[PDB]
Amino acid sequence: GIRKVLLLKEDHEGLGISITGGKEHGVPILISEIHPGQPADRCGGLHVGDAILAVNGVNLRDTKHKEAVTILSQQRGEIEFEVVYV
Amino acid sequence: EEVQDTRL
Repeated sequence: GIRKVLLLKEDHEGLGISITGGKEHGVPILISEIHPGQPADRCGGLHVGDAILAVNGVNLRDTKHKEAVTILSQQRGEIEFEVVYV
Repeated sequence: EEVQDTRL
């Protein structure tokens, strides 16, 4: 149930999506907050409700959600989202 | 914020 959404934000800065999950919350990094016209309408493929497990090359590290943050933070201006259906 | 969850 993988779904790749390529979100490349430049200049403007910031993304426009929110996540939470990991071994800390005993959950997967799931999208929980999506601002209108934000990465949901900017990548024409983002949207809360989907389960997240991979970015910029399937990287959702097993610790806490920040394992994704570390992944998305240091990666590149392109956020590749691979999502699974809960 | 401090734990590990996040907002992009």
